[PDB]
Amino acid sequence: MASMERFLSVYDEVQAFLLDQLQSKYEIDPNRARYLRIMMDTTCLGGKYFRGMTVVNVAEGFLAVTQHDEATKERILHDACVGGWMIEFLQAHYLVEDDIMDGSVMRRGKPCWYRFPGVTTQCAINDGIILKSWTQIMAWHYFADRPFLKDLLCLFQKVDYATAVGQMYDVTSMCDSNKLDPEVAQPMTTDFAEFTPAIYKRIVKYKTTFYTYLLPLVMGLLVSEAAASVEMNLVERVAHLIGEYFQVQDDVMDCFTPPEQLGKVGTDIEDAKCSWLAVTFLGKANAAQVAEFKANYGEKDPAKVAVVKRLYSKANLQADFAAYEAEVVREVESLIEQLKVKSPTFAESVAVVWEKTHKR
Amino acid sequence: MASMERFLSVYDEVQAFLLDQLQSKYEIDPNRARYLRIMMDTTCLGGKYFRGMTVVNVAEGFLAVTQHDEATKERILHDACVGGWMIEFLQAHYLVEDDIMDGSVMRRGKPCWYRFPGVTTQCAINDGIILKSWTQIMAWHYFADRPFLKDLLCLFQKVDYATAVGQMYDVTSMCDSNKLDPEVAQPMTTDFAEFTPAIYKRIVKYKTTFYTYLLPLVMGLLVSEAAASVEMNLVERVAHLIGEYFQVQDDVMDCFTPPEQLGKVGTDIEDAKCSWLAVTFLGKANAAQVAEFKANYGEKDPAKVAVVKRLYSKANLQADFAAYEAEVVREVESLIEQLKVKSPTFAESVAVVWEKTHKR
Ligand SMILES: CCn1cc(C(=O)NCc2ccc(F)cc2)cn1
Ligand SMILES: CCn1cc(C(=O)NCc2ccc(F)cc2)cn1
Ligand SMILES: [Zn+2]
Ligand SMILES: [Zn+2]
Ligand SMILES: [Zn+2]
Ligand SMILES: [Zn+2]
Repeated sequence: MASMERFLSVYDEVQAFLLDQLQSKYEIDPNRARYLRIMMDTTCLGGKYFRGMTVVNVAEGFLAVTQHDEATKERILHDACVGGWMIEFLQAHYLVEDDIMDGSVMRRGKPCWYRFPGVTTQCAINDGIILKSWTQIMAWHYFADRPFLKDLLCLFQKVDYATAVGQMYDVTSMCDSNKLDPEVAQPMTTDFAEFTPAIYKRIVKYKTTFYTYLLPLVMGLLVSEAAASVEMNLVERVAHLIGEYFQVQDDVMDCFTPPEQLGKVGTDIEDAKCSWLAVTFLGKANAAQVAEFKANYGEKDPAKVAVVKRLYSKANLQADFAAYEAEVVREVESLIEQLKVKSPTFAESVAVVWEKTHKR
Repeated sequence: MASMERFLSVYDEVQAFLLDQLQSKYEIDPNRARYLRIMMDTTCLGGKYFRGMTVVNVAEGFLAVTQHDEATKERILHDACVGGWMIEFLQAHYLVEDDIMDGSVMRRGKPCWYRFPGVTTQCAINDGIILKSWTQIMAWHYFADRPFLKDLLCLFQKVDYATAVGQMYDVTSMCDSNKLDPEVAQPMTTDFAEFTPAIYKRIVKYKTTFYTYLLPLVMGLLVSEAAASVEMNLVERVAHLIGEYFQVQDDVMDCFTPPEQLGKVGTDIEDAKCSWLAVTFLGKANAAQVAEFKANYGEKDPAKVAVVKRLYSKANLQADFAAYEAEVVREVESLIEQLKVKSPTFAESVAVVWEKTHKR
């Protein structure tokens, strides 16, 4: 059976399970069950399922080299699908809540969930809570007797936490750290001293890389009972590297990809985000360019945003991007080679993850 | 050592642990660690700690009748405190998010967290996420080798989920169920058909009782390795009963307790909440009273709210409250007696929980 059709069938099975359990154990009525079904579909479906399919892909790689009964192969693949859906649902939780937090308008060419007329922020915040709770309901139901349950829950938990910490790093990235204070409304930075590569790296490493690359890889390993076939420090290093490159690409697209292709109108400039573009621009600009950057960044005024975009163009950031890209290719290939020592199979799965990221 | 001082010392220990772990493993800087410390204090401290002290109280009861080494007694009490703080932190998560969801202004005579000038909704939503993540970080750190870890995590998980489901029941309680639809903005009910005792019961049972009474009781049992000393169906029944009475009292106070004593200006009437008052009023009103209720309920206009309050006064709901109260005393005393068969000690802890609720 092809991997994606297996993955999507398991969504239907997991959906039915969660809703059936709401009716039998949580006293839900048909109308609220229908709302939750619609919310699940709208928030969990319609992306590429890269995260969840990674779990499946890693597991398939091991199946090709490991002896098992057919019923075991099916059980491992089912497990990988369930684990993949845990990660998709975790992502859906963070996208719902992040869209609310950020006042976002669109996501994948449709309105953000909270903006649906029959939702509202009041419900949406809670809907995003439920999305994450479902991850745990899935785990406890499908993996109850599994030897990996402990390690899976502990990992999931650490990744979730890392993500929320990353969210904090991101939403506070345009404030001066020394002025953070719950009692005092936060001014935007005037000096931009904290727009550095290392500070940027910390934002991206926590906010995206742990749940986008680390978790799918290591979950694939746990449902395969294969974690002792890898050097876990390598898996972390390669995850964080590829995840960083992914976020840089996202940052560049926010500014330069036409909205109809982006699925939204990008506002990182108006939001004064610590983006790869802003940090790389500041690492090469002259005094007058920095000054003009500071006069225009982090302002809704479209004239000011057009000025920032122009500054980035004239600064030939495309060439810094190619140079970053080249270095990432070196490092990711080096880590892939190192992973071949203990597992050629796992190494190949990381190669596939890298190709899918590097091309898109 | 007195229970409350033990409980509060453990807050300091758990705080230090979480922040120290942010620095050593999550790359946090001192300023963000200070924000998170302030957020933790502001959202977790300053209530009565009834929930968390219940875990401690149940555990102390068992210690008085069970043979242990002194180091075991200390370890059990430490565990009960940690488990109590998990529940306080879970509550803090739900109060942060609920205040945002509801546009609340105050909580315990201070501004809601999101309203602090240096917070904002953008941060606060995520801060509430972090509050719940800390529950799991505590559990995995302090209970890693404990035999109860599995059952504690699974229980916690089910309670959290029940709570979020309850939140949904509550925020949708003034809509007609058959019209729930994410695509269509939701009108307030005109008939109030769904303001019934059974529907009310479902709201309160999920939104409050599982995390306020069930979880503290059963966590006290799990850290005591005492769950097989009770009939778990009785513990559930008594939890849900006492929790329902707690919520009724809360509902009555929302309307009739002066704000300075309430710690907030109550808005259940303007918010069209399915309260105990609205449901009991509708179960005794005549046709003209129902009509006047419908013309005035769920409207910000202070004249209309004063009309609703007057309708409740004239309707002598205080007498229905006394009659409800009497029935709850019968039933809770009956359940307490039933709990005495397998555990007099646990029965006495439930009695204490009941007294603390019944008086306040
Ligand atoms: C051009 C060659 N090169 C650039 C770097 C670099 O570290 N850029 C800064 C940066 C920090 C964090 C990120 F996530 C992405 C990028 C390394 N080699
Ligand atoms: C007056 C004697 N009495 C009232 C009831 C009753 O069920 N009231 C409705 C109600 C439903 C749910 C709740 F949580 C609280 C209250 C039972 N005996
Ligand atoms: Zn965001
Ligand atoms: Zn972006
Ligand atoms: Zn609420
Ligand atoms: Zn209330």
